[PDB]
Amino acid sequence: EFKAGSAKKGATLFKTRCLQCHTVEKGGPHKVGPNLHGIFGRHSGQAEGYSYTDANIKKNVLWDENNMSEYLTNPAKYIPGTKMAFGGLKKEKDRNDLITYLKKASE
Ligand code: HEC
Repeated sequence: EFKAGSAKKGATLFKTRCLQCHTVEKGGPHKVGPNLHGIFGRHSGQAEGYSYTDANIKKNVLWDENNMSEYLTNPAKYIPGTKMAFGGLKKEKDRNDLITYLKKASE
């Protein structure tokens, strides 16, 4: 259950845990994983110009703060077969902080 946290702390988490694989700016490149602009309020597997695993598309989840928190804890548990699956963001406070940042940065 997402609770708004610190966008400042979330930005640092994004830099150290996500940026190696993702950009978030509008128009940013799909460097490894997809650019994340517009991710909230959108179905999984829909970024224009990115070939996802079929698994990520067929999960058929419409992203919100709560299901993204579950996903980020362990992506392969939520979407079996997802590619380049990172290790997960384990602490609830860290997920809350990251999602607080990502909601802003991705809009
Ligand atoms: C590379 C080793 C990654 C790290 C580190 C993180 N992510 Fe990731 N992400 C990666 C890939 C290759 C993909 C696509 C997977 C597929 O099976 O096709 C993803 C996907 C996501 C998604 C879903 C995107 C969508 O449905 O359009 C999100 C929301 C996401 N990633 C977020 C995210 C965040 C916030 C990270 C750090 C905590 C993180 N990613 C790390 C590859 C990699």
